[PDB]
Amino acid sequence: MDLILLMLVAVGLNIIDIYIMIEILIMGCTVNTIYSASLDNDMIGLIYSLIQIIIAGVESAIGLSILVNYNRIRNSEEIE
Amino acid sequence: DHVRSPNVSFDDIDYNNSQDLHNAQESLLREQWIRVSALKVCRKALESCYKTSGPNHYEDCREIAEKYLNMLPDHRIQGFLGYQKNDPSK
Amino acid sequence: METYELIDSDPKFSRVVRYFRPSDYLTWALGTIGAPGLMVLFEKIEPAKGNTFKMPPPSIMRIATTIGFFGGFYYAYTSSTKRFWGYSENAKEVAKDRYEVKKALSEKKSPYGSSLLNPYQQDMSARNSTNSQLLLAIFPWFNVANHQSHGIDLRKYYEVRDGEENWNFTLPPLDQVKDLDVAQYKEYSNYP
Amino acid sequence: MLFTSLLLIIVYGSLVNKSHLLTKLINRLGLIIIIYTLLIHLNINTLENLSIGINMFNNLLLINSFNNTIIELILIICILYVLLISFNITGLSIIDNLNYSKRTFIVIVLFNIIGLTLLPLVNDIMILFIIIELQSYSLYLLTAIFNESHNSTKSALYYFIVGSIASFIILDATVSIYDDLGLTNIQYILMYIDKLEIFDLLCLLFGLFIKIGLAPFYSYSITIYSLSPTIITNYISLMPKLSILTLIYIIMHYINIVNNTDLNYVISFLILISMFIGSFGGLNVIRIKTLLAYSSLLNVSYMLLAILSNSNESIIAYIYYIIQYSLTHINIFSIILVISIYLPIMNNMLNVMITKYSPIEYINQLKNLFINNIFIAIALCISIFSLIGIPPLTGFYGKYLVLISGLNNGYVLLSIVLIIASSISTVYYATILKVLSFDTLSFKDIISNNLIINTSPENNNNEIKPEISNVISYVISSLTLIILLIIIQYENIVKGAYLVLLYNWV
Amino acid sequence: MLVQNLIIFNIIGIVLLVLLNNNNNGILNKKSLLTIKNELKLKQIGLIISIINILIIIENWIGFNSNYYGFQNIERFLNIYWGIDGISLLLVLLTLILGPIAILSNWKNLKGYYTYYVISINMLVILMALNFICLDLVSFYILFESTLAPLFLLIGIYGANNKNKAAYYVLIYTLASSLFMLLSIVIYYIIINSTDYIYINNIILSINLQSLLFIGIIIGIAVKTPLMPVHTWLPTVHSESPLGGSILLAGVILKLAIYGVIRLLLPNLSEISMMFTPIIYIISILTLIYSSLITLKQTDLKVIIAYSSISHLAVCMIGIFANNLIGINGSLILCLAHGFVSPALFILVGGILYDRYHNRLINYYQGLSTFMPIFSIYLVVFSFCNTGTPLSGNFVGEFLSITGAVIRHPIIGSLTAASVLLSACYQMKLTNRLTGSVFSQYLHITNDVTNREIFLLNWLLIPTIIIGIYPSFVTNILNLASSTLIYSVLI
Amino acid sequence: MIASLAGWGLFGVTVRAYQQGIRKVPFSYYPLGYVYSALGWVAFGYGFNLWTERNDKLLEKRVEKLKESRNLRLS
Ligand SMILES: CCCCCCCCCCCC(=O)OC[C@H](COP(=O)(O)OCC[N+](C)(C)C)OC(=O)CCCCCCCCCCC
Ligand SMILES: CCCCCCCCCCCC(=O)OC[C@H](COP(=O)(O)OCC[N+](C)(C)C)OC(=O)CCCCCCCCCCC
Ligand SMILES: CCCCCCCCCCCC(=O)OC[C@H](COP(=O)(O)OCC[N+](C)(C)C)OC(=O)CCCCCCCCCCC
Repeated sequence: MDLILLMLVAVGLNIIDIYIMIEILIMGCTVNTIYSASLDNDMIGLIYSLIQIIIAGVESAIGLSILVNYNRIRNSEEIE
Repeated sequence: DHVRSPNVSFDDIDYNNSQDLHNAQESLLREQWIRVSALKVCRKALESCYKTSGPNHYEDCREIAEKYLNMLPDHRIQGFLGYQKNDPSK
Repeated sequence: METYELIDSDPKFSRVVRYFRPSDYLTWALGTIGAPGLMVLFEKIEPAKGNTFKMPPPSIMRIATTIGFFGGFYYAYTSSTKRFWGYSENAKEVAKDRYEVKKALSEKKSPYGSSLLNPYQQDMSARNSTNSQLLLAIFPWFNVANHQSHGIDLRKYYEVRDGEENWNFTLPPLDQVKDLDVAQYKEYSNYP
Repeated sequence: MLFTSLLLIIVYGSLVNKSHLLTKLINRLGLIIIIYTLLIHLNINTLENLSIGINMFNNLLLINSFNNTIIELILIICILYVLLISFNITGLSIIDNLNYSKRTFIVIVLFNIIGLTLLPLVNDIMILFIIIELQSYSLYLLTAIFNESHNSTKSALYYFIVGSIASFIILDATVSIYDDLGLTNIQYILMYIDKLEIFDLLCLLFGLFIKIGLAPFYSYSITIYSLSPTIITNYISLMPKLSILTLIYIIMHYINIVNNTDLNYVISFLILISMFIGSFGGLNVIRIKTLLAYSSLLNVSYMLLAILSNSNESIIAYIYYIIQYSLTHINIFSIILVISIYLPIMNNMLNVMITKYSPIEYINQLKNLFINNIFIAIALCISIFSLIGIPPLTGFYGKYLVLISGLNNGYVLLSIVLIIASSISTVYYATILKVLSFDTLSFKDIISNNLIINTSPENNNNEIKPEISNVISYVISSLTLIILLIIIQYENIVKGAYLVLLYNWV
Repeated sequence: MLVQNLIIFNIIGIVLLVLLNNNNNGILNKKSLLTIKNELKLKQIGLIISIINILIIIENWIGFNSNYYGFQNIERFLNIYWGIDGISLLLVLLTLILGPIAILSNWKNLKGYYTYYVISINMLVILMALNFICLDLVSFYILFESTLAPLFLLIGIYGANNKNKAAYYVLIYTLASSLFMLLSIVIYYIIINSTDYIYINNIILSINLQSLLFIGIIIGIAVKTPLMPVHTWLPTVHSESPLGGSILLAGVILKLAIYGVIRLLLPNLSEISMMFTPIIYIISILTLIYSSLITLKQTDLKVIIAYSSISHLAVCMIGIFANNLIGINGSLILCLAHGFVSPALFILVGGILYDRYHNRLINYYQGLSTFMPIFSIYLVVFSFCNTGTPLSGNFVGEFLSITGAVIRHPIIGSLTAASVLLSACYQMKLTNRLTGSVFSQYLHITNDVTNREIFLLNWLLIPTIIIGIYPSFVTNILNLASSTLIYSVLI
Repeated sequence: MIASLAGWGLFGVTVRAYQQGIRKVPFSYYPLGYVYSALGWVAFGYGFNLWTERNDKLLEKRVEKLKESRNLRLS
């Protein structure tokens, strides 16, 4: 089903909706790592997952900062 | 002065020795230029006879005419690439 | 390939500083005064604003000296390290190193020093700081721990070389040297 | 030395007062830091010892003579870039003061050099993801360093989204590898190089292919490069390829152990497609930076053929090409940052809006450079002639060496297409040379006083007043003669590349 | 000595000329002495360097031995081994001789920037001269392609109305094809690990791999010596390039492609050259017949001479692929004779008429033998030489090339004899029209040939008739060199 | 070996001479400039020859091993 690229129908029509899809996409990677690590009883996989959660947070903050300044750049008359 | 030809054959040398291989090519070139020089001499003998004989040129110049038409196909420059790169025995 | 004797695959930080040659201090001094000079040299090359030479403000010269103070030390630290690894001239250090170790084994103390770090922590520390000077141009990392993975065979400090027997040091068998792996696992095979 | 000095620059910059002279002086502090880094690096790191390959920091980082070559190259090219922001590129206060309006510019650049230099050394999938983010995050910030600009911010937003998807693909490949084997260290994975799905390493490459702008992903790179300020485009269009292409070469070195043909066909499909777009794309373009964006894609296509072939001659082809292409790229962009002083000024039709971010934006703004400055026009001509591949410049030896590596491994189809694609691309390199010179003899005697350079004040009227600053002129001249006169020392340089090893040994 | 003296002096000369002209640029307007008389001092220094280049080679011509087989004057400079043999020596002599003549032809007919033109002309001549004296395929290719950078700029800067089309033609035609010659050079470096001439002459390759390398190399050659159907660049470039660029592009650049056969095809790819020789004859005979017929319908004066260049070069390729000494010696003498007659015509057509009336259309010129008699004597004299009249050096080249063609292949090689008739059709029609009927009603009476333009003509005609009357000057150098190119095993 | 640094220095003179044209100044401007650009490249030229001589020593030793490996292959 997803070979027809169904996930494109599931992503909204705003720049903020793309940002969320990136997080939900990466969330799948971390859940996959936690799954393998627990079955193998391997904590190295859990170190990887902890890094992925922390790195996925820094990516969100930078992306939102760019989006925020993108928004105020239009609303930059400020001649009052 | 009159340099002597380095009489050398492709069949006795190693082509890895590019100094000797050069002589085998230079020796095969020089002998061929002799045959043309031999040929040009023989043709001169034919020309005197025909001019001197006149009507009898068919008789007094019989074997020279025969020999000249025999040496003509092979008394020409042929290079060395033919014999260097081919093996008649095989 | 210029190869010499491997004094220490992971030289300790305090050892590396104590082994600076006078020339190493010169490099540290040159690096310290080079960075403020390079700022001046650029201004002589090209003024920052305008068209005429203007001495940079003193505040820039103080931060420039600090930046060149670490850079000079880092260059000094890496050059001193090559000698330990054997990549450079280390005959002078080899005798100096051998004198300290032969003295150390003689007092039955460990050559490597006593350590707060347990067996796993000692070996883990060695992994981080071994060959860490290769990226010392990018970020700093020093061997500040008394571990035991130095890439040498302590047997080689028993044989006497030229000019050493005069030291008259007595070396006990390694089995009686305090704080060594060959002298710790006497009661249990997994506890030192 | 890099990391320690970065903290000092971070703190110091946040203390002193916001001014252009202090901002420009701090940029000259970073130029020292990068220089100091190179002296410490070259001191401890040697080709003769790093030949075997040395593990560092609990095997997370592995360094050998192939990686070590690029770290020094990256440091060198980062010196030539910082010279732009640290000195005058024109000397006209209006145009130049843009480079000094930002105090965190040099800090972010120093952040990236740490990111760039560590990426080729990675040896763990856990640190591969961390380092690739450190480099990726630094580029987005540098793209948006001029936060007032509408196009710059729009580009960083486009850059962040594409890179985020690119990083997710990279992260997902590593997770899949960990799922199969449970191992994170790359050396431990090599023990199971025959037991794992080799296409999961290809999914890793598909993420690194996005970040170098390879077709079909080329669309965003062309848009990004044609919107950022020319000083920014000069950095973000070259540096990522220096450190990612080195990483791609190593990953392909491990991949060719099992010599899977299906992997090579897909990559050949992308290399073949990219040459087509890299050549036919630039035929119909007006913006110079869009032109150099298509030019960049074509050269990356050539450099992948050397990577894809991956033999003993592929190290030589890649090591030489990546060096000459960087110097050519710096030389061309440095000239474009200078020749903006010869632009005319209105006293109309087509309403072309120019900004202080890209004063030179269109190819026909290079018009009559043969008249305004003949010496620098030839330098741009020599640089473009290298990109064309006219011998005996540096560019010819790059294509000649790449062809050897390509054909020696049986890539006949790609070798012919690259030679077709090179000739097609010569059309749009020739247009730059057509604009530079072809209308010289009609314009030879013209009354020109409306140039931007004619708004410079007259100092004395007795002393000689050079038109171009000192440092930028010396860099342009040096790299133009190195490009032109490589034939003199070519044999030594190539024999200096035979020694760069990646586990060849014996 | 040779190459080292030939490069170092020319580099010194180029630097000297640049220093003198660009000194006064500065920040102030300059009215110096070197600009006076249209850069006359700077043009003179350019003309002297062309004469001195000839003196360098003659210093080494004296040492040349005609009875030694093998490269002489071998030296290594820039990690490249150079050298001279019989064939290469004469082509070098032709290339440097056209140096002063190319510069002298453009003495006062450029709108400006004479220093740039003088530097480029001496640069192109040196690059082409050095192309005959290298000893590896890679260095051959380097010099074979480096001439594009000045030639493309020179034609674009100094060209005629369509200079942009002409510039875009020489750059792309001669690069998109010579890149195919790079592929076959690369493959030689992959299997043999060397591209040196001598090393690769002794190796035999598989007859499949011989066919690939030949196809690659002959693609790069069929464009430089324009063979149909890839000749479309030459007529366009000739009609638009500067007059000096036409003398080099016709005098020398075409002959680099015949020399390409001598080094790159016959010695090392000898077995596959025999196979392609029937095909080469088909392409060249059709080039000979079609180029002659196409010329009959042309209108531009300088195009008409351009196509006459293609017909002769087809005959040169016909002779050189004949496997005998007669064809090879004839082809090389024709290249030398065409190297003087072809530039002479462009002077007559694009250098004497075009500098007076500035129009190349044939319709405006007729009856020129009335008020320009000295022009019509040389046009008549050079018309005959261009068509193989027995006393010129072209007849010796064409007769031998035709003779060698029949020897190699009696049936189809005999069609080369159509060169004698067709060359007289388009050429004599052009001359008969120019110097016939009443003087044209569209032109105005002006000066006849000036003293400079007589000097150019006399010294392109004098070498032509010496080679015609006594061609053994060329032959005594060629014979031992040209005899190493023949492949035949007779038993 | 001085002649090798002589050539490198003369390349240093060319770059400063080529810098003058780009700046559009008389070629006699600031004669001390040619000394600095000359000495800069002699420093580079000095190091460059050290690097190439170092390459010769390394390449001779590597080829010693490569020749042996080929003989094992050619058995
Ligand atoms: C051991 C050898 C070291 C040599 C010196 C190196 C540092 C250069 C600084 C000299 C002092 C200076 O900058 O002097 C100033 C001069 C002249 O400047 P100008 O253009 O006339 O400006 C106008 C001057 N007014 C104000 C008088 C009008 O600048 C130069 O000529 C710079 C030369 C370029 C740097 C050469 C470095 C080559 C790098 C090669 C390695 C890859
Ligand atoms: C034997 C090989 C040696 C290497 C030569 C390298 C060329 C660099 C010369 C720079 C000198 C300069 O920029 O000077 C400019 C000079 C002379 O200009 P002008 O008419 O006097 O000035 C004009 C302005 N005025 C009159 C108002 C003052 O023109 C040249 O450049 C011509 C030669 C180079 C053109 C083609 C370059 C292609 C490079 C690639 C070749 C493979
Ligand atoms: C306006 C001007 C237009 C142009 C005019 C032409 C100028 C010619 C200058 C002559 C100089 C000369 O003679 O150089 C001679 C010197 C030293 O030669 P050597 O000691 O024998 O070294 C060995 C040389 N082999 C192999 C010939 C024997 O080599 C050089 O410095 C080389 C020039 C530098 C090229 C760039 C490579 C180095 C940087 C690497 C980064 C990729």
